[PDB]
Amino acid sequence: VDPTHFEKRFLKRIRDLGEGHFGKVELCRYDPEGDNTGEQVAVKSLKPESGGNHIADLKKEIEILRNLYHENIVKYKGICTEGIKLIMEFLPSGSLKEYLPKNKNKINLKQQLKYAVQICKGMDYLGSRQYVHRDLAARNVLVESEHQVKIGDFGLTKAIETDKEYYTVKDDRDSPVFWYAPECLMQSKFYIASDVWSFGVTLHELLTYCDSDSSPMALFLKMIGPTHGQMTVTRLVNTLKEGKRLPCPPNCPDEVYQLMRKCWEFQPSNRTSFQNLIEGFEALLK
Amino acid sequence: VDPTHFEKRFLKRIRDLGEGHFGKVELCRYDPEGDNTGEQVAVKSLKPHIADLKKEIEILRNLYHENIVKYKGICTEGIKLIMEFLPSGSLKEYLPKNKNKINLKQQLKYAVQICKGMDYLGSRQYVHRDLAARNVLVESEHQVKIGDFGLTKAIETDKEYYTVKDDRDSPVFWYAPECLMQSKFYIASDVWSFGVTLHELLTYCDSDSSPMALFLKMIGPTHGQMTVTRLVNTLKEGKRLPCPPNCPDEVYQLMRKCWEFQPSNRTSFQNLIEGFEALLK
Ligand SMILES: N#CC[C@]1(n2cc(C(N)=O)c(NC(=O)C3CC3)n2)CCN(Cc2ccc(C3=CCCCC3)cc2)C[C@H]1F
Ligand SMILES: N#CC[C@]1(n2cc(C(N)=O)c(NC(=O)C3CC3)n2)CCN(Cc2ccc(C3=CCCCC3)cc2)C[C@H]1F
Repeated sequence: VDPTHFEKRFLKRIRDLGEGHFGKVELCRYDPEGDNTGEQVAVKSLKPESGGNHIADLKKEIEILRNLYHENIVKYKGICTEGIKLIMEFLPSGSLKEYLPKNKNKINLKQQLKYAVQICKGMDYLGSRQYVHRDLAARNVLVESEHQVKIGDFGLTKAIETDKEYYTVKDDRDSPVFWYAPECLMQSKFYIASDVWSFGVTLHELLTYCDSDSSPMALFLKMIGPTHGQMTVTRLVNTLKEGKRLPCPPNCPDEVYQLMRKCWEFQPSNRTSFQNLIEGFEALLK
Repeated sequence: VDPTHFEKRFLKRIRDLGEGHFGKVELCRYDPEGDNTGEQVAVKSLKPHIADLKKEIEILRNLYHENIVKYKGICTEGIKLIMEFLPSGSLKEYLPKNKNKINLKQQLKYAVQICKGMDYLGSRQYVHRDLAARNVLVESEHQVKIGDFGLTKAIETDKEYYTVKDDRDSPVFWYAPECLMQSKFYIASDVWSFGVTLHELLTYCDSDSSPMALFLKMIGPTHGQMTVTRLVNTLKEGKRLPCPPNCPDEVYQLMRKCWEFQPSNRTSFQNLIEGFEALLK
């Protein structure tokens, strides 16, 4: 038997974990013994809908996650074929967005800096394999335990071609624009330095314990004036050009805010790296 | 009796003409004799904004020009703007239906009449911000009139521009790049919109070669959130609407001078008037 092969007849759906880009992540139990004793797994699959090659993109995402092995990347477990499904480990603590509001008392600055280092190690591993992530946000950072996080979704991940610095996207609809670097918004070009910008925003979230009233979206929309959505993105672009950035989170020491600010240099070439952030956080943790 | 006060009791509804920015323009007969003999008028009102309608009323009341739709008065209880009725409607409805009658010479005379109406508005220090074929009314085969001023704004003396930015329903496919990027409106922003409107007139307002259709073919039906950035980016690359079918190159060149990226580089309405008059000799 192939232990990465999950038979559909044994994969009993429990409930939805997430919805997004014409598909869903569901909690299922794999129960070949039929007694509710099998392992819980997270299952990604497309709605019957599909089209503008949603299938070829999921199949690419499967092949991406299958060959990633890092302690800060969610584990591939296998596939279910029929409309293919990606099977992953289930992390019952969910994302930082679920976990941090409930665990403020147990998660102090030292733990938040450790989680920051673990996200950066994950992201630097993905960069080392020539991938741009394009969706780095607290909602995609999963909690393994109070001491460990893992990057938990790869649905926008693209390979940068060898001898090229960026990937140009066509398919655009559902962009998380409040996490996107200016080159992504203005020119739909994604560099590794674009993942750093997003990392800066995800650190802001981590340091505000993912409070909905302090989310990047809620703070950017307070900043930017009367506007349509059609006009939202262009007003956001104009604010970033003038040099406005998310404010320092409450209780956030200025030395951590300075690391975050280096993520948000307007020009990709001027931004800090992931290895540089890891160094700066470890220095704070000594 | 004030001949600009219209009594609500004698304003008989016939039908709707259009809808926009949280209200409508209806056809009514003002019929104080109650025998169906009263004049037809166009009436702009809000559903149950008020302050902006009052400003629009005060702008139009004080504009007098052969190529600007005639203010007739108000109905007060709430307020309604009463305008002259032009039964031939907008260029968007008229051109498709009258291609046999309207040749290039007549299209160039409509172009001059729009430019004269627009340069009059400019000299009163207004920026229109909504110049499109759907807002140019046909008086007759030989005469057009700018027919709606609902987005019109004053430019402050010794300022070059007005910043909106009550922004949400912009006609983006007619907007200059300063309007898209910074929400800034100059007299030169109206020259860019005129360029798009001359494109519509020269294609006899065909839906399939509207500025919107043509720009979306060019950038893709992408997202709308991202639609406007992608449009900004395409105008930066230097791409413009193509030459309409059958449109001579020297007309197209005057059109292209409306679409210089920098406002300070765009043609004036006076230069457009003279360039066309030169073509009609
Ligand atoms: N990372 C992350 C967040 C998601 N997630 C994964 C898990 C997990 N493995 O335990 C999880 N656990 C919980 O919540 C626990 C119960 C609290 N949550 C995955 C992505 N989804 C959004 C999503 C959904 C669908 C798609 C698709 C895109 C294209 C292909 C088809 C599907 C992409 C992203 C949210 C959480 F489920
Ligand atoms: N210009 C122009 C186009 C409109 N129009 C005016 C006339 C007219 N005077 O004879 C007219 N004739 C016809 O159609 C004939 C029958 C073919 N058509 C006016 C604007 N409307 C959109 C519109 C509607 C409502 C609003 C409001 C904004 C806020 C205040 C309340 C209403 C703005 C623009 C389309 C045609 F009626």
